[PDB]
Amino acid sequence: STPARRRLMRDFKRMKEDAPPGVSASPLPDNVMVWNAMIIGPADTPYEDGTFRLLLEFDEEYPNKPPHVKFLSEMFHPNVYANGEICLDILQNRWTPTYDVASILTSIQSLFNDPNPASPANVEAATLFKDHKSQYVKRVKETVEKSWEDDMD
Repeated sequence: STPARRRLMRDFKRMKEDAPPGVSASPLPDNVMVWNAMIIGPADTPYEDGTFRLLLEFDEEYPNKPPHVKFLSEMFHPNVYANGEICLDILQNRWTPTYDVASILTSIQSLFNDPNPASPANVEAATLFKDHKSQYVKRVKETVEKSWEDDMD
């Protein structure tokens, strides 16, 4: 046990009891440095009800240094790259030691309700969102279903 690991244990208590709406996460029973998480596609978005899973990997510099966060589920969002990585200042240059798993998950959750990034990670998704919003939704619906098939395996 170390400062980082204990902090992570505290982040876990908060998720066990006061877990924010639509977000859930938990460390492996044997390794607190690796966590699995899931964000339910928010309300009135084409992402609605999708079970999007992520992988968070921490180190001993936490919470001074953020964890590596990436989506394991196939995604179609202007802020999410092809390898599942996310473009979000909170996770990069704007990170603060006050953040925790909960806040990380909520901040990412919020992106679903605002596909308006300045500089997109997924350019195809950004363009389609502006030009052919009908197709964007069709594509987003496709990933929502795909997230459901994953669980069935």
